[PDB]
Amino acid sequence: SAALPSIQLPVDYNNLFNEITDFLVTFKQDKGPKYMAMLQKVANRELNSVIIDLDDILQYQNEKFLQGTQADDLVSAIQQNANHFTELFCRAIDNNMPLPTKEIDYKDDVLDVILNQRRLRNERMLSDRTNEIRSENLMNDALREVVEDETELFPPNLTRRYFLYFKPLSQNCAISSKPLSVRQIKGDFLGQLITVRGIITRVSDVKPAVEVIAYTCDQCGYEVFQEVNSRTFTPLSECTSEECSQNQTKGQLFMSTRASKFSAFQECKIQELSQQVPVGHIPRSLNIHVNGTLVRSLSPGDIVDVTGIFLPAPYTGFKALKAGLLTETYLEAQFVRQHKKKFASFSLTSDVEERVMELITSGDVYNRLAKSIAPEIYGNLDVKKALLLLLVGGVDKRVGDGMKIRGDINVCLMGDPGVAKSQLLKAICKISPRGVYTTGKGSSGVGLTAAVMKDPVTDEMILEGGALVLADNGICCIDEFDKMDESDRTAIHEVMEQQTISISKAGINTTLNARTSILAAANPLYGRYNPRLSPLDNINLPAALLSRFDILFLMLDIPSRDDDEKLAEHVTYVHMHNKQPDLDFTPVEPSKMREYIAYAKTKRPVMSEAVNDYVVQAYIRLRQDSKREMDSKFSFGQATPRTLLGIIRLSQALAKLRLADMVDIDDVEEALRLVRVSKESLY
Amino acid sequence: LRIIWGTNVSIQECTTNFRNFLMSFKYKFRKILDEREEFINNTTDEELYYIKQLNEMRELGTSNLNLDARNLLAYKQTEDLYHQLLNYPQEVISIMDQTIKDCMVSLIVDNNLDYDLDEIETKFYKVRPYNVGSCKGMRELNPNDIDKLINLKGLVLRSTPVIPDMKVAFFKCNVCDHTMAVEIDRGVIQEPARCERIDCNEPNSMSLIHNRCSFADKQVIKLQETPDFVPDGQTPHSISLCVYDELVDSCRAGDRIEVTGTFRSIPIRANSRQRVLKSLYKTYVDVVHVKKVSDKRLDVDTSTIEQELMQNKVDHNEVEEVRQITDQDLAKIREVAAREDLYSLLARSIAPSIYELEDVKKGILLQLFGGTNKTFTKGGRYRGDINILLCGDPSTSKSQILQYVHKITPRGVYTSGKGSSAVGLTAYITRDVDTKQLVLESGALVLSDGGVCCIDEFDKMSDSTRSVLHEVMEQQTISIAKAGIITTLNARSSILASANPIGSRYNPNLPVTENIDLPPPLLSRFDLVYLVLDKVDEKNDRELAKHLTNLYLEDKPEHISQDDVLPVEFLTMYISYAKEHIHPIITEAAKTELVRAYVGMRKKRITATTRQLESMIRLAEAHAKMKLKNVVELEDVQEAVRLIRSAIKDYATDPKTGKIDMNLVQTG
Amino acid sequence: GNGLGPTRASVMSKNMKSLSRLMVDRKLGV
Amino acid sequence: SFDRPEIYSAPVLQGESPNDDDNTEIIKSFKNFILEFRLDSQFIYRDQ
Ligand SMILES: Nc1ncnc2c1ncn2[C@@H]1O[C@H](COP(=O)(O)OP(=O)(O)OP(O)(O)=S)[C@@H](O)[C@H]1O
Ligand SMILES: Nc1ncnc2c1ncn2[C@@H]1O[C@H](COP(=O)(O)OP(=O)(O)O)[C@@H](O)[C@H]1O
Ligand SMILES: [Mg+2]
Ligand SMILES: [Mg+2]
Ligand SMILES: [Zn+2]
Ligand SMILES: [Zn+2]
Repeated sequence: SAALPSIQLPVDYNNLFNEITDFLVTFKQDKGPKYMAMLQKVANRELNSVIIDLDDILQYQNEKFLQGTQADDLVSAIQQNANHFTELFCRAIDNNMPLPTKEIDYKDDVLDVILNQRRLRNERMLSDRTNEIRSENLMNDALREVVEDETELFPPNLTRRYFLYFKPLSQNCAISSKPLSVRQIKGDFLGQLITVRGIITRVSDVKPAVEVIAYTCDQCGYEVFQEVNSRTFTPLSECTSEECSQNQTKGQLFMSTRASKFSAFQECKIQELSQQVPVGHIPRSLNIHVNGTLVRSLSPGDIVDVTGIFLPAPYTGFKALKAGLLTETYLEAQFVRQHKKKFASFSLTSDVEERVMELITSGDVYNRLAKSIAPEIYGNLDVKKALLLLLVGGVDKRVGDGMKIRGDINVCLMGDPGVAKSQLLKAICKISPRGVYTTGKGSSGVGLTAAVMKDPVTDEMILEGGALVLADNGICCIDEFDKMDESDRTAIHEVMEQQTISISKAGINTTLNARTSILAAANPLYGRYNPRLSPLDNINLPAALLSRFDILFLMLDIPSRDDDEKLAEHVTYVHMHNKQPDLDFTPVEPSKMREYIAYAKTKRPVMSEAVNDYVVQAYIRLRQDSKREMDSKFSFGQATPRTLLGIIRLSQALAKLRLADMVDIDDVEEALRLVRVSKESLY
Repeated sequence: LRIIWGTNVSIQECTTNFRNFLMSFKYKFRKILDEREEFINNTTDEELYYIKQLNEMRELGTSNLNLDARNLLAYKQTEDLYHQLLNYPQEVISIMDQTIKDCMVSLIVDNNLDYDLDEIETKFYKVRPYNVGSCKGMRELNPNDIDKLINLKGLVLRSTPVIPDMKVAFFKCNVCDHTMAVEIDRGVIQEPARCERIDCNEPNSMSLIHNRCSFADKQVIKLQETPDFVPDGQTPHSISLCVYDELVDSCRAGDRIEVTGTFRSIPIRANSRQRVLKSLYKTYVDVVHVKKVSDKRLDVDTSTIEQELMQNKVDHNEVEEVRQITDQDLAKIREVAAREDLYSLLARSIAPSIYELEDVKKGILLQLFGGTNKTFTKGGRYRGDINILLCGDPSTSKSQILQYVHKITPRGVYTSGKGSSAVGLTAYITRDVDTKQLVLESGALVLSDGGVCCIDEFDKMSDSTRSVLHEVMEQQTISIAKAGIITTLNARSSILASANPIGSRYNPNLPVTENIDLPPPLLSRFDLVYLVLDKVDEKNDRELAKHLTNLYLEDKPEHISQDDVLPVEFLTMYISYAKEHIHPIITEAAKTELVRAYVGMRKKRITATTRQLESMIRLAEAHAKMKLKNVVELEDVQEAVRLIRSAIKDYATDPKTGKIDMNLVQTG
Repeated sequence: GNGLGPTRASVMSKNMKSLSRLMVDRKLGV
Repeated sequence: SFDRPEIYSAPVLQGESPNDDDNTEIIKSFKNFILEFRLDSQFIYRDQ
């Protein structure tokens, strides 16, 4: 009493639990209660994760206030101390857990049948205590209360199949959701539910982390469960059940992996964004502990708002540097919000649909989307059209022989200085959900490859991917393309043709998957275009690198009176007001462009005979025209079968932008037009 | 009643269902299941399948039954047994082993056969389910998938030596020399704390005799995942497989295998001093079946695994190294080999989706067939591996031809030239993370032994990296003398290299050697140097454009856009049969034609070394092996000479100067 | 019931005998 | 800064044959003697 003194805190957990139960049972504003609908789904085993919205709790409290009832601030209590309310809400859900309307069959998970077995076993042991005491003949309330004193049942955490998470309350619908930098998360925020805004830099493999290790004793037939809380644990050697503890001949008990409780465990590393780091500082990282069904929701390169419980961990640094009870910290992730939704996770829900129709019905989708790509960049409309086609990409074809065709458009922008090639690269990086901006001859030599290291979390050798690997199923914007090393150039060649990187080096023999669309920006030989010199002469690209690019723009800066007047009005308007000059044309928001492009990428248009015949004729005419000029000062490198597949890819991308399933003549017309005007700036 | 705790498995019901499945299954059930009812032939798909298998295993004395898991889906009564086996492999496989023993005993007794029942009863029969559901890769398995029957597919990189796993511990008394033999129980052996003899009860008298215990074989194999689905941004993964007591040494490095086994997790002790385990479990696979034969892949070269094949017979592992060729399949192979257009049929069957390149696909086919391997009784070795270089104008499908020969070959590694190193292509020293030791791992040229190594961008790889390929392309070996490794390693791998000339275009002004830009010592090692040129011909464009645009008419193309092409399933089996069973022998007329032609070629410009005669012979042998001929006539030598001449385009090359006459090119 | 029975082997494997200890009634599971 | 991990058990299966000398068998037999002993049709020890 004198030691371990008691303190008077304003938190009463009994009525807080009562409020939690009332909210779970009665809240229905989002036909019946939302949360019992969710628990009914969980009981029937269609759902294994319970997400408790703090907006729902806040709305429930507001409604209780409006009707006059005084309700405790459950939202603030959860935000201040979130670890206890996961525990509380789990107990409350267990109390109000509906019976399953679907019977256990052979297609259910082994965990589900194990939980059903132990639930039935504990109810049977309750009934067996009851029958035995009734036979002993010594009110049913007292009989029951004796039974739960003399039963060793499976605790509710062992008969539990769902995972509980706390979704932060929205800023518009409002502490736990305002984004914090890694620096702004001090020790005052420890123990609270907080949201950190950052970029993920390293994700470990999903490993089974034991939470309650189970053992079976062959002597008494008991199952002894030992909870695990730390990095390491000491296994039990002798049984600790009632029978063996009371007896003198103890039983030696063996592990039961199938009966143990495991958690899907990941240890991600979030990092400060460049806009969050102070002046002259290096960004610092934070450890995120992802558990349960939330795993595989974070990947390196993701810019995310991660909401979780900021919790302390035992010290792991040097012992001589420990001054007091120093503790490491991590973020027990509860919710993940992706700034750039991936194209693979696209679903045609109602709101996604309404937005897409409001984009289509406005008309001129192709030109609106192209002109909306970097709208302060002015007068590069064919450039923006080609970039939009690169974002959409063609249709990947796997022939039955096992052959694969790339399906992705590589675009090279060779141009004069000050033409916005680098500004167009960052625009594409911003638009793309998986976009990697690199500069040649910087530090990307290992970037255009993967490096083998050791995972600190899990004792394995894993090769972490670089620029060409992190931008997988995305876009790699390579600036200063003409200034890379030979190894990097060969890697780019392999990526642009086979979409793989074959590495055979000391310690590694692998074929990395790099399904990357390459957007290169280059400067012409001598840094400025010499129209006196041949185009191929001024292009410092091997006929084989040039061949790989589906489109090669020649962005030349020729002086003029009207064109320069119009660029200067645009740039000066952008400098006054942080927006583009045109009032008739409104740019598409980059989030709504990503949603349209995600929708468009789900279509796989095919080519009919009537369109592919023209495609063949155009290819023949292109080949003849290329043959007629091999060195006529306008030679772009003669046409190749790669130009046919680039024409095909551009036509398929244009068909996808129309949300069509037929590759029409208009799309092939526009593809040929884009290829032709890729090179008219020379004239 | 009486199901097993923690499982849905009931011993009686599962045994009855599996016995009914074994006694009453016909392959027409699976043919109906796979929606292939029009392939159903009454002769072999209407016999009890597993009754015949049990009879064959009884006659042959084997102990392992290879159960196709998908077969359980065909039978109605075992639709649940499939899920039980996948979910609970341990209990279900034990019940299946018992049921196999009962089934064979019933087959012997009920049919009143002569076979002795003593050696059947004392034999341990095992079941090897392989074709379980193939999905989820390896990294997408959650902790709920622990102790489940999973199916991985990948490449074998390394294998530890045979580890002894103690099954019976033999103790001995330090006083009275009395011995008990304790049995292992879930990895724990109960050491006696007292001599069980009533005469002496000394407490710590008993000592473990390590060399008199009973041990079993355990082996850990390092595998690289090659999943069907690869999520964006991830890199290739490596896992550890555990093979036990008959599957040890059944997988060699460089093997592409599909392995079915139990997904297990073990706690790893943090330190060797104290007994404290790590809360983060380590995952691995207990191998129960290994499949080394793919129906869309050539069989492994039996000339390289003869010792391994006969060691497999002593080991009674019953691992199918080479696919089975039935009598009907052999008759079909002979009928196809009797065709008049066999050469052009096999050539156009190679990569059907690549446009017409008849000589490139005819050289590729001959390389796949290979020459004749001649071992000297007095000491020596000639290997029929054919090395082919594809130098040519950019965009000619050279890389698609390397990607097909990589996919179709049994073993081989696809390299990119600049991404390869001299150490990388040979054996190197790495560090294991499990044992924390230094181990040897094979290179690309060693993992490709017995197959084809595909090297793209052969020009971009440096001079010193190219030095290691000399010994491989000539002696088919790598004689390595480095710190920790001094030995000769077999590297009997054909080399399929691809390259473009300097300037990335074949300039007709420069001679052939200037364009290829390879040292005479390496350009001689190539048995076939192809100059693939992109000429502008209107009909060539017309037809290459129809070919490419026909692949886009349907979302997943079924390519039959030829007169007739053999399926890869038939093509690989034909090539494997010809390689295994046909060994052409040079005849005297072939010898005279060979000498004639070599002297004719032996008369700047590309040189003709003595190695060209050796490319002739083996090429001729390859042709003689293609037609299933056991002898080489002068027609095969003439075909080899014609292929050699047409590959380098001698018909358009001036003898005095190595210019290619662009008007003389025969693209067609 | 019918009057006949399948011909079962006499030798029981150690694993099959070990599985006999873990049996529970079908009221649990299926 | 974490709490104390708990250890708990639950009966699932019949273990090894109850042996007569086991403290838990002795306790069970004493409990049965207390609850079931009758003297002149009276549970003397239960009532006491
Ligand atoms: N003859 C052909 N048959 C089929 N597809 C072809 C043919 N020629 C070109 N293609 C296609 O056009 C592309 C060029 O083929 P590649 O395999 O890239 O040629 P390559 O010879 O490897 O090119 P380099 O020399 O490495 S630049 C591929 O995507 C093919 O699908
Ligand atoms: N057409 C244009 N519209 C708007 N700004 C432009 C345009 N061309 C160049 N600029 C300006 O030029 C500056 C430098 O362009 P940058 O992309 O860095 O050049 P480059 O791509 O040639 O390396 C940028 O700040 C950009 O705003
Ligand atoms: Mg720039
Ligand atoms: Mg290539
Ligand atoms: Zn016990
Ligand atoms: Zn003794």
